[PDB]
Amino acid sequence: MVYSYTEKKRIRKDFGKRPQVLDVPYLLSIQLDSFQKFIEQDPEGQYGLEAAFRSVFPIQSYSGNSELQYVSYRLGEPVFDVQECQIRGVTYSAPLRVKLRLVIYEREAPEGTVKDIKEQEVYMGEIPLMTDNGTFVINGTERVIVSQLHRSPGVFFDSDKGKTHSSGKVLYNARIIPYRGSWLDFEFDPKDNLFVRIDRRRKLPATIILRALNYTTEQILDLFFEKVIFEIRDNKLQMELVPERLRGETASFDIEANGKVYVEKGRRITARHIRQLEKDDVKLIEVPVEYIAGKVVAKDYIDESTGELICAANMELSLDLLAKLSQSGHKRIETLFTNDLDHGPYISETLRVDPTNDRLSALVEIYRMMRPGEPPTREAAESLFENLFFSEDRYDLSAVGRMKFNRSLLREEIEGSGILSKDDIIDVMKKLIDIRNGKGEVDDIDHLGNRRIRSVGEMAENQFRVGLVRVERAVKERLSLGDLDTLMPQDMINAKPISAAVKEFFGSSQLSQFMDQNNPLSEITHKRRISALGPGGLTRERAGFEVRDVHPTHYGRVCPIETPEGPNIGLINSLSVYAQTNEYGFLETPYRKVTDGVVTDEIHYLSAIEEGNYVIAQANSNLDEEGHFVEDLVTCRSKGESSLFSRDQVDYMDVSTQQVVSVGASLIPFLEHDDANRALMGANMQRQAVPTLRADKPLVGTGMERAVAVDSGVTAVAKRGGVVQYVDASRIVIKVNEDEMYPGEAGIDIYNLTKYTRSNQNTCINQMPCVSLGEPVERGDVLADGPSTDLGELALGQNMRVAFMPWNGYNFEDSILVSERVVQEDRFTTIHIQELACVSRDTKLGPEEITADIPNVGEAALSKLDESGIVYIGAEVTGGDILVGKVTPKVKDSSLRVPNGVSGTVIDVQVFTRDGVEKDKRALEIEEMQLKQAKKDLSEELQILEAGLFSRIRAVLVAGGVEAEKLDKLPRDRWLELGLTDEEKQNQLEQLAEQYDELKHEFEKKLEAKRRKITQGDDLAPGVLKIVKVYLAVKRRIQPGDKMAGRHGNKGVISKINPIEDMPYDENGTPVDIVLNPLGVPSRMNIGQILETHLGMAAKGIGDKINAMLKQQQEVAKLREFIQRAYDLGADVRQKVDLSTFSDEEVMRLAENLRKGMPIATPVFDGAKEAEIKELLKLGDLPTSGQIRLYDGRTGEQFERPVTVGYMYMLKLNHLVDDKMHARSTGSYSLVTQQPLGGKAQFGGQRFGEMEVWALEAYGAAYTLQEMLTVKSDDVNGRTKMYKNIVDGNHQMEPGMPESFNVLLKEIRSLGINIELEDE
Amino acid sequence: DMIKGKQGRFRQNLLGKRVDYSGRSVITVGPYLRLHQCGLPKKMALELFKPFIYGKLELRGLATTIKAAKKMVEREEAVVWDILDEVIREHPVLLNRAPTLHRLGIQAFEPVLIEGKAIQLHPLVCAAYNADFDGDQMAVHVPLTLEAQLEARALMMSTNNILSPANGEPIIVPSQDVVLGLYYMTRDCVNAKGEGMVLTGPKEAERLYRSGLASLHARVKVRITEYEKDANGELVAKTSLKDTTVGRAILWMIVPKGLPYSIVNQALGKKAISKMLNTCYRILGLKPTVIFADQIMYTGFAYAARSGASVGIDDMVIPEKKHEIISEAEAEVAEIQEQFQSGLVTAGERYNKVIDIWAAANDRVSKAMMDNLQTETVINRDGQEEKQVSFNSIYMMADSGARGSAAQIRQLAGMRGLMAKPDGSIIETPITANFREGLNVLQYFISTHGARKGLADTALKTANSGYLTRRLVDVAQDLVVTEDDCGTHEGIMMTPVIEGGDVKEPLRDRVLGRVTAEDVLKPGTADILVPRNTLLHEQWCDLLEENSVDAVKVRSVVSCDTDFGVCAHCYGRDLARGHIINKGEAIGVIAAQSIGEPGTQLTMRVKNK
DNA sequence: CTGAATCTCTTCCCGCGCGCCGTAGGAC
DNA sequence: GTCCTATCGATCTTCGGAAGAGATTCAGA
RNA sequence: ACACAAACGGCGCGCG
Ligand SMILES: [Mg+2]
Ligand SMILES: [Zn+2]
Repeated sequence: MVYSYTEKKRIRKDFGKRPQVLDVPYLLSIQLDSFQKFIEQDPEGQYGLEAAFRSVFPIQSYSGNSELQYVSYRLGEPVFDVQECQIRGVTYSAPLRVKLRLVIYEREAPEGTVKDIKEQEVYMGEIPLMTDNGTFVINGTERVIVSQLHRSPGVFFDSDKGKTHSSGKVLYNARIIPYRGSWLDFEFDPKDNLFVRIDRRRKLPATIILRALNYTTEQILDLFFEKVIFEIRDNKLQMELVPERLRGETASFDIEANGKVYVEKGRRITARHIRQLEKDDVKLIEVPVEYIAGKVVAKDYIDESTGELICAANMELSLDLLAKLSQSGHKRIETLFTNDLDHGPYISETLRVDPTNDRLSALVEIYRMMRPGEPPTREAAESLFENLFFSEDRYDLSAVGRMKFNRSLLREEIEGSGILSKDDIIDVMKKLIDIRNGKGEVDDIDHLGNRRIRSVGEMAENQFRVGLVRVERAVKERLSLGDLDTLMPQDMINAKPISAAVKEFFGSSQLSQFMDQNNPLSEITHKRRISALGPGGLTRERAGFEVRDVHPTHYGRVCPIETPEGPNIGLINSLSVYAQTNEYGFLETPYRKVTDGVVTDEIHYLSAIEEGNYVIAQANSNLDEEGHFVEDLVTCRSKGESSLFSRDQVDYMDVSTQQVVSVGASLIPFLEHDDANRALMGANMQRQAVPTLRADKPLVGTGMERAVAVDSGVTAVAKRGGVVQYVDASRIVIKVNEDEMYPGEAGIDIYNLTKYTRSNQNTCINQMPCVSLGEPVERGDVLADGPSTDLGELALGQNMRVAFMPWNGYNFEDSILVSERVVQEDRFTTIHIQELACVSRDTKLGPEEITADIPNVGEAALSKLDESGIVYIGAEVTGGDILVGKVTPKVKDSSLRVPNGVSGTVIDVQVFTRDGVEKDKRALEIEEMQLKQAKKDLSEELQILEAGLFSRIRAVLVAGGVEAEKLDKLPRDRWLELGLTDEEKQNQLEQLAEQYDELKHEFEKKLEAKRRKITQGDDLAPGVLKIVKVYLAVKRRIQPGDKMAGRHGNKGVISKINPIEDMPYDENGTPVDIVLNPLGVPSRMNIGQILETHLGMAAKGIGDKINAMLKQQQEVAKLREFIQRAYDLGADVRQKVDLSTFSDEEVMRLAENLRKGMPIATPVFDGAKEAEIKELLKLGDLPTSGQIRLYDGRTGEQFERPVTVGYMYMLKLNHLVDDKMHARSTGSYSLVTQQPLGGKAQFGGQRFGEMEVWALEAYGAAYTLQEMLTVKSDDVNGRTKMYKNIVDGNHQMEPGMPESFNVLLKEIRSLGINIELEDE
Repeated sequence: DMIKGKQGRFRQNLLGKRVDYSGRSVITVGPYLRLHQCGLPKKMALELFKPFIYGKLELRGLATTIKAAKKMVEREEAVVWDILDEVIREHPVLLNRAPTLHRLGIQAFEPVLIEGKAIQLHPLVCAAYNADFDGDQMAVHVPLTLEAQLEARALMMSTNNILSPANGEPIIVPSQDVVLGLYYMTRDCVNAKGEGMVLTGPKEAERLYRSGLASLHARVKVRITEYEKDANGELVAKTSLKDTTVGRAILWMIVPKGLPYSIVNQALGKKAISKMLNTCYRILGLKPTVIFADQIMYTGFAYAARSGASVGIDDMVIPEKKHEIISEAEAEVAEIQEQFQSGLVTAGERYNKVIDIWAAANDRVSKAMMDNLQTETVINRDGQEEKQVSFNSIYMMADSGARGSAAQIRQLAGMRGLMAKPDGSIIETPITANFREGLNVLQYFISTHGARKGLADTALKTANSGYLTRRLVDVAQDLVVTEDDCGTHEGIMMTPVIEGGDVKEPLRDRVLGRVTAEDVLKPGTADILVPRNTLLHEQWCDLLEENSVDAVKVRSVVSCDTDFGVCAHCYGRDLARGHIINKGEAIGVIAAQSIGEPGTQLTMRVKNK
């Protein structure tokens, strides 16, 4: 095995066994594909803006036989780059511009064009470009749009249990949910009659639609009911028996034929009886005529002998009616075949309920219901009815919707119209009847197959279409009104509505998230998050336990563990590591195929509905390297149920054991040993983690560290195969191999590192180099580390030295003990950045200005400001120190000062102004400075570009115009001066000079464009016409009360800092960094943490022994033998390394990196086993048990028997105490109610909760309570008097009267109620 | 809208409101603190008492005016701290967790000043508060006036509230760590260093252990003195020799007088400590109890550290029978499935027989696993070997009752066992794997159903229960004890719940603290054993159960004839005071809260002679 | 005047931390 | 551009839930 | 003149 230069510096030891085939797929695939699919001007009519337009357009007006017709669009480049846009604090939007044809066809003639004009590229649009990392930049903001899980467009079938009208009955429900438009629902009444309702409107009989669909009663019965027949055959009306229908019947009379009786009154009928009956030609039997009367007629009938019609379909029979139809001369009477359970009369039942008879009545009736209290009109009814379900503009089923629908009806053909049709309704209706008759099965809404995922691209398009609809109303009227001979399209359509719709959607939609930029892992998990909420979804309270609980289909698709705490439980979900989405939007996962006897490397993606058919073995199942399972049978899930199956009796296998979890869980090693509850906690806490200044790496890893860092995009990547030549810790530039050097290209790539900048959660994101000049890099190699990363390895926290034991109660409960060494060692020191900005107002008493001439303020603060009234960069400030010296007339210190209770250093100034505003010295220098920085980058880029351009000139100078003795001393622009004709050398000089001028022009125009952009002001909000932004940096150590977490769900707050002497220490004189409460382990059942600490301890020992040799001058041979033996240790591990090849130089480099401790990988469900751990400990310098004796640092005596000592990876959560502790003695009060202000941002007071009053009430204390509300909350008079009394030392209160009570009285009195206080 | 509902004035402002002189902080545990004390950060303290500080400054005359005083405070000068200490010298303070469960949820403390920013809490008290230090915040309020200060000190002060009001039982029972250390200390070792000597008393016992010449739980003979309080309460001493382990003798030194040595001459789990402390208080009263608790707390931490009661993976011994029983059970299950294939049994019978096979298999694993761990110690004693209860870390933690249960160890060491879908149907194959060895993917996936369900139930339950309590408090609030006697001679009769055959509760516990409605008929006939309205406190209840009583008639609050309230005699004993209630107390809120807290713990998802 | 099968305005733990964000139409 | 001025109320992405008691209401008795 | 200071209502995400 061989490794890259980046890989070949910390070759993480691995213990995974399974040689998985499929790599980890690119994480952000879903988002990027979603938007790419949406944004492209795809010529094909499906999806994207093009599809939306084709749905809408052409748009026409009856008025003049005139329309405007669609042509494809153009997309403009953004006004600013990401950072300029971010810096300016606006949305990173691109403009939309389209072509359309506006026409006027001729009247009174075949509709040829009187006039048609194609639009001059009308523009109306501003949409945010998906940023490189898949995020969207909003005004001064970066946002992530989560993917929504919603009920798929399709036909559903459902039944109720126990809720069935209290009757103990079964009620069946069928629903049609279009991709867009009206809902349609069918229901079985407790009285067994079938009813329909639209958009949850009032109950109606289904039969009404059938008439609306222009079907007569007999046609309806023919569609729904099979016939049973009687005929005059030599005597009264013999029945046309089909014996199979006697299934489960008991005869009420003799059933006989061919001189043989098969059944008699009271005798059951069975299949073997039936076989004789039909085989013996029983096709006619004279049932006793009363049995005929029991049936219901299947048709209306005439008395053709008199031209009269007296008989009604659905009419129940009687003996006289038999005479009447026989009197009419009918040879036959047709009746509806039915059984009390096999064939129900539900349609006939409905027919009795139905008052409507004709299509006129149906159309009128339905219209009336849809249009309560409104004038009916036959064509109006029809047109309305058409809108209901037969026009895309009001009812539409997407391609997936139709496909889903056809699948439900068991159609082998999946395609179909987006609108409904009579047959489709009939099939659905029949299915519900089939279910009622006990020959159908209900769906599971929770089953994934019924559920589909929406992404940014899909949702945006729908939002975009909505805006067009609002355009439709405007344009249509205008087109109707317009003269059309001088009006042009830009007049007909105005941007404002469309822009707002998308604009407001991004900023306001629940699914638009202010990104949790906390740390790299936080972003990525946050970005691949699935939510059930939002429109078309459920709501955080309306969710039964069943939906919240994990479903079997979720396996390998939705991580069961990641769901966050609280009401979000089960509502918010994350994709699996190997998750993929079907073209239909179905979440799909890959599987390997059991090809005959051998599992094979072919991979196929399945949705749950596919998986139900097959049987799939567990990923970790053994196999013989040919594919045959080592065991002749294996554990597999067939229909989700777990059972064992034979080799070649199984069908599929799971590609990877890690396939079940999401990345967030994946980082947890030894997860297989730990209880879910703690595991869930660990996953959420990961994103809670905050970076550390001295971050190095995780010791006990899982194998996701490289992948997560790369896909996160926070780290820099080698876009081309190249070698490095520069370093400034601000930029990196790469010289690229010729094979990737392009013919008219520089041959070099430069990158600019992002430096200290506040995150969405007020944390710095500065990148750092990890390379040197002249160092080679493959394409895709890691160029620069970012927060919580090293060598492109995800590194959230620190590897601590820890032991488990009680310690004088200071670590009781989750309490965590800490040593003064760790803080001195800087492990968990962290940096925070805060932004403070000030605006100048158009105050009516005179506008504001920034000045150093602040009224009456002390000199010292003024000294901190410059003469511009602005604090200097690099200054150190504390609460109350002046930052911005803004003032108001009538002059006044309307200035910005440091928030109380905070201290920090000052690094930023960004100044903005409206048009027509003058600048200050500070802004001018900064603006000019930035200009210069851009110029410098351009010059250096130019320097290489011209250097490559010079290379072309110098190369030919080797052979033509040879002047090597003075080659470049004849200036490289003077090289043209050679007095030559079209000779080879001159042609190069003359033509490349033009390119040399163009190159010069490009930098000039780029330079001019850059500074022009930098020069211009901004379109600030009204009432203010200059803004200043200031950033402040805070460095934070660890204090008691800070929240700390271990990956294995072991969260706790630290409360102590000890003189290093106190800590327990080993016989080798080494104290521990941390001590943890042991009793939590059995309570939490997360033993895996102990496995981590044991393994990490062994990992540290390997590094230590390495360090000793490197600390010594041991020869490379010792190093070679030691390390190689280290890696080769273990069971049939998948990993290998060939250290001998690495030149003995990278060995030192690699070895040096190792001396900190051995980095190890641990697949989520294929980690190392104990026996391997024991060997490593033996290879280390510790007993196989891992426990060690220790000595009290206070007394020097030994603790009783060995204890657990180990190295563990520990994380800091972004909840440190100082950011939460708050206290207020006195402060302002709210206007609407004199009670104190609330919260920390404002100097608000704590709320005495309602329940806590009850607790107070429980005790007999009353004076306290009286004081609580009167003095401390709601009495201006008393509290003020109280204030004085305290200064007077009386500590006495006057009773007073709560002011808010007066407010209530006023409001009540403001009602129609008279309310008073009674003296007596 | 401003009036009605949750957002209305009633809830928004009236029945709950923001209050000045308040603060919130993150919690921490201070072992050094005495029960009545609490530690708070200087930063909050400096703010909270500014009006007090100004008064002292102007009383000092150092501040010419309020603004000058405020100006000096900005300095945070040494003198400010001196005055702040003087001001805070005894001023009580209020600390409450949120949401409060009951009146115990809020209690008063005396403050001590801290340099950091967290608020420090005594470990024994926090348990009553239900505080978990995984990041819990807490809110603080200061009583201003003379009346409030006395109110806070008299009632809310922690020393007053050792007894639960829902049940007259100590809520102070020690922590997991404190109890375990004592449990380890009180255990005995068959043979140990320094074993077999005779000691005059604890004084030399401590010295001998401190010198390391004898082990803590080594067996030893000791001379000891103990006190009995006479028929009136006069405490007189007796001296005797005992055979014991050393740790017991040293712990006895902490025990105050008047308590028999026998109670401590045994391994002390949370069970023993619970009743020992409870009985101790009743025998000796409150004042010795509170100081007794602190010494218990201090000692437990100290020797828990010395014990080095760590836990390691090696500690989790796995029975070899686990594989044997699993393989044995699997064979039988295969027979059942085959017999179903033979048609010899229905699917349901096939299914339920299999789970029964698993149930037996799991239990046999529990037998092997549990029996081995406790049995795991063979030791030599002057030659020859003997068996004793194991000193295993895991066994001690569960056996002591400090944390966990037999189920936890059974999962970890035995098998995670049978498991069910969200529907409650048991998967026809249990989770045969333990945790010491990792689960298989499907097994782990199966477990996810149960875990989430538990979380799901908790989430909605906690929301549903609160809305219930609100209903309770409103209706209950009106009732107040105002009368001494209502006059009734009537009452209800009490019995032990006799269900599932014989009793499932003792009549002793229920009749306790009530008052008779009629004189108790003595065993026999016509003789009366107790007066008709006797406060049925402990001894009489013991006296009654000593007799052949089956049921007794007692007055009740419902029978109480009081107007606009309740009479004390109908209510009888107060849970939080032992003696009869003081007039003028609103019991209704107490009852409501008493029910409210435990409700959260519910779920929303012939035989003998 | 009896009968359900019909019928709609109450309620949905207590507190805390950021972030964003609020009438339409017009002298041209 | 600034600043004035009069209503405010239809058709579009809607439905996304459900326990419990006073009218009004279905079937005769 | 010896004195006020910057919250009204929603939404999302997290917290015990
Ligand atoms: Mg907690
Ligand atoms: Zn009474």
